[PDB]
Amino acid sequence: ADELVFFVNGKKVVEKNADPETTLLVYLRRKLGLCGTKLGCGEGGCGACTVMISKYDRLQNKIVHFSVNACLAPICSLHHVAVTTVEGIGNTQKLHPVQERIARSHGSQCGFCTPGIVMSMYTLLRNQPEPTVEEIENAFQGNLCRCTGYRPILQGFRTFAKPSLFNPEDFKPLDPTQEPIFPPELLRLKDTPQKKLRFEGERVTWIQASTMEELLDLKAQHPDAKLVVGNTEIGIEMKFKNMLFPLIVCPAWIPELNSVVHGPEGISFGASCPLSLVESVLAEEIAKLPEQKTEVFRGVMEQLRWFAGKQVKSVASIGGNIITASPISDLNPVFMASGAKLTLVSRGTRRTVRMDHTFFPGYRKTLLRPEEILLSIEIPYSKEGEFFSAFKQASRREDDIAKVTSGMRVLFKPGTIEVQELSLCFGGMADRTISALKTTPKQLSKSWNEELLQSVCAGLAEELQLAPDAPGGMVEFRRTLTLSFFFKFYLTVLQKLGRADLEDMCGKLDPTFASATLLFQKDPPANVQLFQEVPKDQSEEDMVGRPLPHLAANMQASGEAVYCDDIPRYENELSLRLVTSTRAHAKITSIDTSEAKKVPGFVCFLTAEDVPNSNATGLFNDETVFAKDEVTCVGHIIGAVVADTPEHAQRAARGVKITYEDLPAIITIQDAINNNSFYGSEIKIEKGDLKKGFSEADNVVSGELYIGGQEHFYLETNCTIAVPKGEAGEMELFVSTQNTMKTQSFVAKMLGVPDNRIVVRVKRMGGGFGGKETRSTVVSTALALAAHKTGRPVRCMLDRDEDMLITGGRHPFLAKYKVGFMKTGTVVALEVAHFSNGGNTEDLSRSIMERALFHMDNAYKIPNIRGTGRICKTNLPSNTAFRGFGGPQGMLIAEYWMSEVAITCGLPAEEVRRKNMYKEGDLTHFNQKLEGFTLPRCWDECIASSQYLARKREVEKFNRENCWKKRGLCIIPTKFGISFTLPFLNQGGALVHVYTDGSVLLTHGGTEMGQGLHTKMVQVASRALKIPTSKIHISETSTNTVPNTSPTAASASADLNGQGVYEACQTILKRLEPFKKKKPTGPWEAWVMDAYTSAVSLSATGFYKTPNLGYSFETNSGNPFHYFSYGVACSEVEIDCLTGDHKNLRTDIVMDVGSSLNPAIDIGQVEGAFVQGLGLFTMEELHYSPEGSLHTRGPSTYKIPAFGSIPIEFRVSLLRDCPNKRAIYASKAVGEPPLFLASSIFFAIKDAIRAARAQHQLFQLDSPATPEKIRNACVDQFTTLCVTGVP
Amino acid sequence: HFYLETNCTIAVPKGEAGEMELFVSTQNTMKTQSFVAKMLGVPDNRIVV
Ligand SMILES: Cc1cc2nc3c(=O)[nH]c(=O)nc-3n(C[C@H](O)[C@H](O)[C@H](O)COP(=O)(O)OP(=O)(O)OC[C@H]3O[C@@H](n4cnc5c(N)ncnc54)[C@H](O)[C@@H]3O)c2cc1C
Ligand SMILES: O=c1[nH]c(=O)c2[nH]c(=O)[nH]c2[nH]1
Ligand code: FES
Ligand code: FES
Repeated sequence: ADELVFFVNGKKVVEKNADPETTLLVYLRRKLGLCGTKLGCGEGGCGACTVMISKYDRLQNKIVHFSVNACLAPICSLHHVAVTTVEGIGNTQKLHPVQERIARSHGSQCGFCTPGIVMSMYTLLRNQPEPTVEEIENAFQGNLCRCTGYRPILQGFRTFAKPSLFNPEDFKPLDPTQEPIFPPELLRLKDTPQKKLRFEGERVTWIQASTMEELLDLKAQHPDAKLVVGNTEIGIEMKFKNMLFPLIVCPAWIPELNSVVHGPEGISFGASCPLSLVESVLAEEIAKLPEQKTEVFRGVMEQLRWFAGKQVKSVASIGGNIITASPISDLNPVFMASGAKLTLVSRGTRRTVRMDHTFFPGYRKTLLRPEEILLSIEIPYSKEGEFFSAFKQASRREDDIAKVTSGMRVLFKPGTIEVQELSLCFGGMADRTISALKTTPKQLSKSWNEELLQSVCAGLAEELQLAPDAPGGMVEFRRTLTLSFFFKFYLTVLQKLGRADLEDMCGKLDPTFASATLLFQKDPPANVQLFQEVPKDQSEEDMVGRPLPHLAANMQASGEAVYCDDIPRYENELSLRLVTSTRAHAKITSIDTSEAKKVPGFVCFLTAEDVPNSNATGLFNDETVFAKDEVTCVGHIIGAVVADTPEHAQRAARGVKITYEDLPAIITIQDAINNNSFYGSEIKIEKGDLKKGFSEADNVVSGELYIGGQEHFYLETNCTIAVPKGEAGEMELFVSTQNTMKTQSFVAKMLGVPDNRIVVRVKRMGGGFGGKETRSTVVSTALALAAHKTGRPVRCMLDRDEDMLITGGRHPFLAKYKVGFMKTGTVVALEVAHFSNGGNTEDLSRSIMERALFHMDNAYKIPNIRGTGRICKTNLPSNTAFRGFGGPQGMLIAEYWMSEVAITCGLPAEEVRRKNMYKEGDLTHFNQKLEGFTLPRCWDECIASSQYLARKREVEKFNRENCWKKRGLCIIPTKFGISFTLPFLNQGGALVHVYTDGSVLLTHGGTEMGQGLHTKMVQVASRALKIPTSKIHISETSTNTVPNTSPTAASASADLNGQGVYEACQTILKRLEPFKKKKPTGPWEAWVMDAYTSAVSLSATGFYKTPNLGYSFETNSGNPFHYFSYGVACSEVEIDCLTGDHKNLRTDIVMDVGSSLNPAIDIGQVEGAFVQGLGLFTMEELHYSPEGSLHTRGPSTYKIPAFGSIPIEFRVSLLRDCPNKRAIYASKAVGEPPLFLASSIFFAIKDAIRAARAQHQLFQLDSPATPEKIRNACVDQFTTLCVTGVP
Repeated sequence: HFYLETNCTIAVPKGEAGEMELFVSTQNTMKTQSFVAKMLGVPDNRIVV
């Protein structure tokens, strides 16, 4: 047959024309309208699309439940399953316990990741109603959150395992009998045989094979037929590498491919067995068998720990990993090292082979005949005297791709330490899984000793060569890991020989080496959140300073919260796809749309010619709407395809052929320096006498620092819907933007209509972080144009790869410093030259450099100082605002030379920082006076609560007692100036209505992006009006309610909009006063109705401007900032000197947020900002080709912090008794200032590296301090052999 | 009356907090809002006409 039949939230779906290219995510959202399930990446790395599948498993004979990525699940694989989405488990009328707890524990900020995380936790509970803490963490290996810093999610969910921010005693208990029935029809159908099915789409035919005979017959007659089991590789090939397999066969149903059989030599798994099943089977075997027999099983398990997450492992098959034959397979090295036995079949044939180097003859090839399939793999029992290790080092532990991965096996002659067999196999060192076949033969009959160690390392260094040009780079690191992994195996086998009672023959392990061989384990988290209770006397209805949950948290947990692309399509709505430059700098010689036009549903291709009025856009009017004559970066938008559906728009975009003639490209900061290519002139702040300071200085240190940029990775990408109204040029846009005003202005200028025709509406964003302050408009303008031209609504949401390529990021910085200082650590002179890479338009680049210069002091009084900045103009995507806006880059440079001062003086870093710190009343280098300077309080509190001094003693002891792991510890302060650097942007407006039922509709210029701005404004309005928050509502942000709004940026939006709201409320109260006087007790509703029937206006605007701002670079005078934020963080790390991996052991933060408007939201901002900083300085790296093409375009390669990344002990205190009388209700801004405090981790790492270097001098550590950079800096016997040589 | 356009309403539920937006051929936005809000039992502030 040919109908596809499945269930969704208990409702039967019958699809009569299933297309094999249709994903479950698209089917749920676009066909069924269930938009709780989100698109975050389309490549399995984010979990935002997580749903649960239930089925009756014929082989285990029972109902099973597992999680999947809907973005990679073909609907054609789902016949006779039952899907559950976030909508299926609960809603705001009756929240599931999972939904309730994540909301109430402040686990949801922007909300875009919340459904997927809910479904991960929900699936766990359906499988294990009483999970462990570890099981809970493990449920989320495949889920990302960019806002929360993960802490609150795990803390809320810990309640399921085994003053306060939330109260777990009010959480309703779980009743598992109340979960949805497994669809009774499906149980009835488990008693009918499966028949073969065929589904035909636009391009692809899918056969769901029911028997082995059908599969073999098919592959005999049609060897082209592409096997799909999990689709976790094929889905990537199709979506990202434009590969089309017109015939697909799915064999998942076939019993022989799903069998597990225990044999004498090992356990045989059907090739279609999911990795989840391999894991559960091997775990039971390992628990029950002798250790001597499970060495290989434990190797596989160790790799599967770090293999994707639960969603991928539920459907990814063991045979699929093998045949995919990726160079970076984590399993094939283990299978090759252990000689695992593979059975291959075709119609009428059967052969068995042992995986060895022959199995993989070439890039992504096996020795399978085209008509052959893999039936089974036998993973072997280990023998007496046979030992096994497996290793993986990546950029991040959880859900990442191996840089190097390995399986290692040794067999000893019985009763000896003499080698009978030795196998070292590697991924990530060639275009296939390889064996070190030259090195290992030579060690046969040798004893396991130092000479074998040295011989194998010399062999590996020669045998596993990498060309300077090898894909992925990091050749020194990768080579170093092969030797380092072998060292670990060498030491591990010594220990294993030990436990076999042969310690006399091979050494005992030196106890300072034992930590080298430990398998990773973190430890259960311990968290502390400290904040100040409001006064005893405060009304219970006054929520200012109380930890009120985000007003939309319940709806976010339930998937009812509406983001742009969740808005239903009009019946006549069209889809837009942007077409971008594949050259960094080139002339457009021609455009050929001939193939585009043949795609069904194609409407038109828009280019510069179609722009009605002006093609000049961007904040400084130096950008094109659409390229004209030349392209100036890879990612430069040339045009936009308009089609009926996003699929057809994508296909048509591929048929737009562009011909180019290259022009000289300027890529790097050095390129731009050499070509004098800059945005405007040098910016400079200077004070005192540099000549004099350097002459007075006992010591002078010079150096440079490079700081990599950063992708925002808002979980919701850029999105616009433009709705033309058909009259008078009127158009309404629904946009994920922090900047309604510029969106409106830019659309209006492009169309050539007045601003009064264009309305921009923002309900909420799934994150922004500065990325949607300006760069959102490159989508909005294109969609507006399409809508105008067609007279039809048009929509575009970027795919993650498009968004990462087009919209830019944080500015990379290169700095050259020279610092003068006394032997006491007192700094007397500093000169810093900053360079940033701005890319191909000015955008905010100059203002970012100004803030970096304003923060080049960090917390330190420096009497003689000079900083300069230059913004490089390059052929790269334009970089823009990212939370911190140049602050983090400025301050990291300051801390970097400060670290070298302390080292050079031989004084404790904390004493050097402390004695250079500003004091109350000092002037900054830009002559602003520091009043209400709480930094010393933050410092003293942090030093004391973190027990910094005693912890220094423990770090020193650890470092003396361990050779191959080291700890480091650092405490870092910060000062962060609050207000836009452009004075007039420090303004905000509100509009309030009171309706005659007493209910209040509030709006302001600020946009909700997960920071809890609307929540705070409601708290504010409720205090100002003296009514419960329940009577006040904010529905959205719009240009036609509050005009001329600044972007929601500069951490200032609650300050500005708070005042605006407060003033609007004061006007209403003034009007109600006479009614209050006449009816002093009679309720609010009676005053309102009395005012109304007296014809008194119940609508008011409110407005605020920050007073007394305006700095001059010419005179180094005037205040850029209204006040400053302050905080301190102390962090401890433990590095792996052999791999570059590290654990974040503990972080303690004390943050001055004034009198917090909402301590729950403010702690959440501290934690979220801190963890983005942690990413910036230690994990997140973008790579570009020499020709300026971004390689890094999804979560597979761009590694943001994961649940497993965060400090194990994570303590956050908000400073007590520090009212800030010049912001709303004595609060301070919080969004950006905490981010730089994650430098504490960077400097703790730097400390640990210094200890490692003393073990095996102002060494260079650039940002980010990734495993590559950490490992490479830990110079030893192994790095020496890999960088050039001398054996 | 024989208005050439008869009575007509489009009601668009927003799925959040009882929020609803109505496109109406009416001389009386206020009473439309009131009457909808009262029928549903939500505050006036959720209902836009
Ligand atoms: C987010 C993410 C993270 C990942 N992480 C990792 C990781 O850490 N390590 C790792 O090694 N991989 C990783 N992968 C790769 C992928 O998950 C594995 O390769 C998985 O095992 C592929 O299995 P599948 O059943 O989904 O294969 P499919 O995609 O269905 O098929 C893959 C290939 O195998 C073929 N095939 C399948 N079964 C057979 C058979 N019996 N005989 C012949 N050919 C067959 C198909 O024709 C196809 O060529 C990751 C993928 C994703 C999306
Ligand atoms: O001074 C600032 N101006 C901005 O426009 C902005 N944007 C941002 O994210 N931070 C800041 N800071
Ligand atoms: S959208 Fe499916 S994993 Fe990201
Ligand atoms: S709350 Fe998790 S991505 Fe925003």
